[PDB]
Amino acid sequence: MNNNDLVAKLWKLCDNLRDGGVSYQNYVNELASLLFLKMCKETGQEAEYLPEGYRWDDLKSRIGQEQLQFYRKMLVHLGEDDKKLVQAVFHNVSTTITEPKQITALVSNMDSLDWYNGAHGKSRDDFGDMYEGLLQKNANETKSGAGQYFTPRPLIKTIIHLLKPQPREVVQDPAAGTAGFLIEADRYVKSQTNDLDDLDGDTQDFQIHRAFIGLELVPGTRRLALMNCLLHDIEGNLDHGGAIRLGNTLGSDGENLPKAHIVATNPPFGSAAGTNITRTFVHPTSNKQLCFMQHIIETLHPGGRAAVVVPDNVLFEGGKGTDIRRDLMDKCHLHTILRLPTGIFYAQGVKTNVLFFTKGTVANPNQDKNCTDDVWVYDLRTNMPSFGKRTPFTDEHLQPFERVYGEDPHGLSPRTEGEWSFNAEETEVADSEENKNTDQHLATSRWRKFSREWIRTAKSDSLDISWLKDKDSIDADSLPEPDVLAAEAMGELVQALSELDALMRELGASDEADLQRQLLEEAFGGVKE
Amino acid sequence: MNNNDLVAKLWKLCDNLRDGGVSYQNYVNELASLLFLKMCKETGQEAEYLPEGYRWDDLKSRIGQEQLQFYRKMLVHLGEDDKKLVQAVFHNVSTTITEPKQITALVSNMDSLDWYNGAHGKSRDDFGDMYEGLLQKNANETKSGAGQYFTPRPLIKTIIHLLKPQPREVVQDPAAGTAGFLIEADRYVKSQTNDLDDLDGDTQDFQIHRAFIGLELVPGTRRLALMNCLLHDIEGNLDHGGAIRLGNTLGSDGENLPKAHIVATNPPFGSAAGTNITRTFVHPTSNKQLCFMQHIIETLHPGGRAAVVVPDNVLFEGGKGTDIRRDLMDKCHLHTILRLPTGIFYAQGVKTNVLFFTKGTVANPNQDKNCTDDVWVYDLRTNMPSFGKRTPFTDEHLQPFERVYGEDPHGLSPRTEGEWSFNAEETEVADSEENKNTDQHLATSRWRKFSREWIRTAKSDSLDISWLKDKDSIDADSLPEPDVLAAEAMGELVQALSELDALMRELGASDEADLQRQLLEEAFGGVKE
Amino acid sequence: MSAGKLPEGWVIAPVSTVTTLIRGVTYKKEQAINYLKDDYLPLIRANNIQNGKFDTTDLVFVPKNLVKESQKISPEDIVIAMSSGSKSVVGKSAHQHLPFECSFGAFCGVLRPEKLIFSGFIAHFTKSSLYRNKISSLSAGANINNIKPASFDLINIPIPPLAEQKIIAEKLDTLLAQVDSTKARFEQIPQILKRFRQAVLGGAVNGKLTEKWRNFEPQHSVFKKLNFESILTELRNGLSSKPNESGVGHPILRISSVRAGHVDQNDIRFLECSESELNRHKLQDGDLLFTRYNGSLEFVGVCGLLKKLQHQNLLYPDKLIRARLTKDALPEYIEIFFSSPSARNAMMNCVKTTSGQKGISGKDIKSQVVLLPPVKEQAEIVRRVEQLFAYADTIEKQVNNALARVNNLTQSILAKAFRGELTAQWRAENPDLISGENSAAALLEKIKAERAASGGKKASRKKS
DNA sequence: GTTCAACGTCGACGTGCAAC
DNA sequence: GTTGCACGTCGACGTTGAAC
Ligand SMILES: C[S@@+](CC[C@H](N)C(=O)[O-])C[C@H]1O[C@@H](n2cnc3c(N)ncnc32)[C@H](O)[C@@H]1O
Ligand SMILES: C[S@@+](CC[C@H](N)C(=O)[O-])C[C@H]1O[C@@H](n2cnc3c(N)ncnc32)[C@H](O)[C@@H]1O
Repeated sequence: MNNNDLVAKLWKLCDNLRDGGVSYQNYVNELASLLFLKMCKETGQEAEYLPEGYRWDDLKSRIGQEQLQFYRKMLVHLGEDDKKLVQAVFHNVSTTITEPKQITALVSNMDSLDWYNGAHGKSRDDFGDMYEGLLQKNANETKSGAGQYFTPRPLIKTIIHLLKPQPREVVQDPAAGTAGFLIEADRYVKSQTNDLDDLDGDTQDFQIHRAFIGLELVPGTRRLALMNCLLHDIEGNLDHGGAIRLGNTLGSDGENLPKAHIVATNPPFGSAAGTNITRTFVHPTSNKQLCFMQHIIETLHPGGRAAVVVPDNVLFEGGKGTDIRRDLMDKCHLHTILRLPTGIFYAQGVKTNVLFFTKGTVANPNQDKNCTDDVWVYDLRTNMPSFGKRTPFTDEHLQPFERVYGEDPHGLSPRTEGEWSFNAEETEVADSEENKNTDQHLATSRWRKFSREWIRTAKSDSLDISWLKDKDSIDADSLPEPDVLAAEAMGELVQALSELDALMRELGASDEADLQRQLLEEAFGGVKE
Repeated sequence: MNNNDLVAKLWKLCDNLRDGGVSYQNYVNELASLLFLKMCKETGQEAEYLPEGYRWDDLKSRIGQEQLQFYRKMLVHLGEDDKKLVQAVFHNVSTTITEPKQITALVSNMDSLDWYNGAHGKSRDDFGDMYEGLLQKNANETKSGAGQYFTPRPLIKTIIHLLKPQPREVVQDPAAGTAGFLIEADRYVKSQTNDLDDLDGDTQDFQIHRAFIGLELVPGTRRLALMNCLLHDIEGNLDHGGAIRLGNTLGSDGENLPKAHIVATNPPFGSAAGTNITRTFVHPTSNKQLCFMQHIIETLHPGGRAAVVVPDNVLFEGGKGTDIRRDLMDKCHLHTILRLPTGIFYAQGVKTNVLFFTKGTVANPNQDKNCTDDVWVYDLRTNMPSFGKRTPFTDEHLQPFERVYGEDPHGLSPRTEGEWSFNAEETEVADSEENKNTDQHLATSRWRKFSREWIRTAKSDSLDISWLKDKDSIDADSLPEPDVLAAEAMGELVQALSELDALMRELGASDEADLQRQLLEEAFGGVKE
Repeated sequence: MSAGKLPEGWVIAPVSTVTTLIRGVTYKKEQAINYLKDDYLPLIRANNIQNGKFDTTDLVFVPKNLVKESQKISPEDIVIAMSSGSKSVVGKSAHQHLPFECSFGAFCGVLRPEKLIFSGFIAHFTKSSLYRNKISSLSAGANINNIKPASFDLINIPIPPLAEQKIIAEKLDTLLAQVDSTKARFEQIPQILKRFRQAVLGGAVNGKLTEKWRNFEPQHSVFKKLNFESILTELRNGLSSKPNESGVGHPILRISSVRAGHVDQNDIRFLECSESELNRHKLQDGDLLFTRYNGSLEFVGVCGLLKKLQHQNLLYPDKLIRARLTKDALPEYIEIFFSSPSARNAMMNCVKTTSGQKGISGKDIKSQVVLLPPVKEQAEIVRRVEQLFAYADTIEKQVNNALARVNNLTQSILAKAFRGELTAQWRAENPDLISGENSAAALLEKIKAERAASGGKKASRKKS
């Protein structure tokens, strides 16, 4: 997506919505509906698309409450009808606008609007793109609260990139939201396919209708997602209304949802929106996020794969969280964990991570237990530049992680520890089991692996793993290899050095490395004794 | 106007509204409409009140979108009809609720609700009171933004108290909002009247219909206000729908509004809601608040009186602000200014004041200029306890101000400077023109008066008058009267004292007041030289 | 070899095993009046530990409330920790002299067994950075921005013999006292400086003084307003959209830069094209600087002075305000004058915090009162003031190293206090052996060699 | 009894550009 | 050239009570 002049133009319109009573979160939804009707008229074909009596002119001509009421009426009429194509967009649609004066102003304003962000031919796509971008701004905005849906663009790109969705594969998004992941996935497939040109017609139909699926609780959000896909040319299933279905993941809808080869999603954090957990799970839990995880495991086909953005919350949480986690490692093969930096999301405080795992194992797709042997972790979070408007989070930041990650989507590719990006070396190291019996160089590396048994024993089955410490200090770096190996040891060894310096002054020894080594040989040994 | 168990009960219902898409600000409006319909049914008389086909059962029975759509339809139907009594409540009414699931839940929830906060007989009043109280909470809440309307309860009480509205007098509120002031004013009148029993029937009708008037831009807010008055038994004008009219003060409606004897209002701060200033004024200004002030001056009858809550912005602001300010003093007699403390309002940062003035003068009600001779100021703000949930702002804080204020509503009562409440003495005095040539005791006083000429010359017609500092320090207090008189002088005189102490030590003089005075006599004189 | 190099004498044990009881506390129903009303027993919150040692209790908690609440009564001489409020993981500790008290969820009481472990020993132990490093291993934590009591119990710490623990703790306590002492002197010096500020500006060096509009002043001095002496300018900002402006080569100094201090250069700069079209004001060196937005602590002022060789010059944003001295003035002298609190008092009185706030009007600055001393005198005064500030800086440095010293000692003591050798005193017939600075060291060396030799007899001596 | 937070509470330090 | 804000936006320290 991209936006510029048009988004600014769109932004101005939102002012009416703001004054209207519409929330920031619902600006896009409000705008999208009106634009759709407007565009239909612009097509000239609108008779085909819209029913008679309910069209742009009908709405446009009206004013005041009379107009507002008409708008409501129009929304209801559109939402319900055999013409599911249009009806899906309109399904469960309603306007938040209370102030009648605002509606009149808004309709007229956009009515006069140009194709200003356009291109040769109608740039329907531009509007949708601009629409998403504007939505992104709202998502970014803290006040709106829209941000819950918000996900970093580069994050999505990377996730799909690693997954490498192929054609004929079904991609699912339990928390579709705007359908950010689905669109990206589709884009990825097309980029490979030459826009599906490479594929046969049958496969092409599959990708268009069947390939991607999503579910959204909020009807308002669903509308936006539907429009997004529509411009994206993702028709989906007409019966359902399109690619994104309206329903509760946690409820009956979720179970009804079809199984999928690949799953990429960012579930909501916190208690979440009104979503009752009517559905039973292996381990029942109040944790909404945990509930999603169980769902993801269930839907995946044997040997399926998925990446899930999760709050840090899931990693250690005791009680059922421990049980579920254990369940995850047993049923799935959790190969990689990515620790995200902070400031990336609309919400500031939240710590987030990305989990990578496979359903069962490649060798044994139907392996119930002991799937997860080793886990790799990447510490993107500590000692990182503060992100913000000033410091944007970009694709470049992610690139090092992806490299170590390996081309294999399963994560099977060869891997070795030893990543020192973002001034990894400079960063301080923590003392513990994590960096226990660890060499100096390794301790600094962002990329490290851990054994299942270790996690079980030391971690006590806690995913919250990290070696590094967030600081900033300067100290001369002359130490023995064994000294560096033990983080804890450093304090004791260092003390010895202080005394040595005093003696050296009296001696008047020159400042040379060799001299230091000679002294260290005797002094160092003494400490060992 | 209190709440307790019921408000908590109502609060729970709001959860549906929250999840529904309704804003915090619009919780009350949403609840109020439903409760009204419900109550009508409870009356059993509803056939009289509501039209057939549109009633509680009709709405109650429906579910889902079908129900939601019914609700919108019902709202429209009620709002428009010859039956202005009901129609006023419903006028420009609309529900913010997007989520169909929420509506069904909400209707059923309240439907099952009890008279729980009630009393012998239907406690319709209780619901309204609880309603306002709940509204107050929202007003208090920062997130809601409802707080813009919010005003301190004790503040309103005091304002009406000072005004002392009488019967047959017309009270106006350009920014009626919930009609907090109007209800208080009505209460004040009744308390005097024995609930109007003392008054004759004709006068009684006057008070009920004619006595109070208000105007509200937002239809949503107006609805709430209307309901408030209704429970309060303030019918107002049926043509208009009731006491509170719907319209723009700044627009044609404002001018159309009738003249009033008394005006008490708290206009909105900031740019304000969508309110275009279609109306011309003596001094045209972008300042919304300034615009209101001009309006108030205009509406008041000769010899009228009013109190207005205003931000500090108005006092100092130059440009047109100076012109308007000058205009105010010329046309009106601005006797008193109250500087409010902070933390009282929903918004933290805002600094507010209360202006008291009369239209023209008592002696000459039609006096165009030179009305304002002297101005009294009360510094309630500095050196005050931080208010908050923990530290509430109460009536007691206000009592000292009212005492000095004087019983006379015009502010004519005798007045003298000399108020040292809230540890006024302890407060730090600052050095400037206001405390210029001021004695030590007077400088500390919160209650002080200033001349018009002084304001003109020193202040250069700036209302922002302030004598005190906010600090906290301890120093021995031995000074000459002239020293204390000059704030600036203190630094110089104090320096002399430091040296004196050293000499005293050598002398070994005892610690006595007389000794200090003797030394001061010689030392003090030297400085003067 | 274990958590770290550990001596023969010591063993590594978990706190849980060593500690008799570890538990949290909870919070009571605030709504009920009765719980709080008329209460004997003290209640503690997180803030309590932070403020010094826990002698006092801010809130009061009734036993009736106690029964209903999970909160429990803690014993005296008990160590306490805070779950929340840290650099993600660290943790806090405290001791309670006052009788048994209660707390809430964040706090976790811990009781040491009699003679098993000392409270003092543990307190210092936790304080150690090594302790912090160990914990940092968990990380910021995922879903936890606190310290879980369960995790707390897991912690492993080495244990000294009872005798040494007392001796070791004693040594550490003493250091702590020393740092405090330096702090006291530090505070006093600004007080002295403060006096000079007031006396010098107003008093001046003279001896004959007369009454003045602005307080008593010397006879020689003269009075004038700011506007007379200097000129005020206002300034505007460019539009971010145009990238052309983005090219630069010419400095722009924002308030933030002002916060930094003396300003030769600025973080952001604007292009000449910008200055031409924008018509920004250019500034020469030696110019005064003032802060128009932010305010400071409410209505107050800030100052600064520009520097330049023939080579460079500076321009600034709207937020900053500039003043130029016509012919006669010493920029440094004036700058100090502005910062003086006397000015602050005059300014604040003239305008209390009002809506116009966190900023100063041009009118206010120009109208400002100022004295005019002679050029020579001005220079003399300025030099004196600047010099005093330098002294303050030096003392601060001294404190820092002292802290470092503690760090070094603690590290050594951790390993060594941990060896049995520490409990035992060095073998010596006479106390004189230790008395000499050199002699004591020599004695230590001899003892070490002899002990090792004797140890040689059995591997177990060294091995265990 | 006690556990947990796309955190809750207390500030800290300054708008910046549309408006005239 | 320059003025104004029921301000607009950004670090420090610890939730507290509903839930089980
Ligand atoms: C962080 S957003 C997903 C953003 C998405 N990755 C994107 O590209 O925009 C999480 C979404 O989960 C949805 N959600 C919350 N609870 C749900 C539930 N029980 N069932 C289905 N979706 C739910 C929310 O409405 C929200 O849109
Ligand atoms: C602070 S509130 C008044 C609160 C009132 N004192 C009470 O008791 O609740 C200011 C009110 O001014 C209204 N308002 C803003 N602009 C207006 C306009 N142009 N005309 C009429 N009312 C306006 C707002 O909608 C708001 O309710």
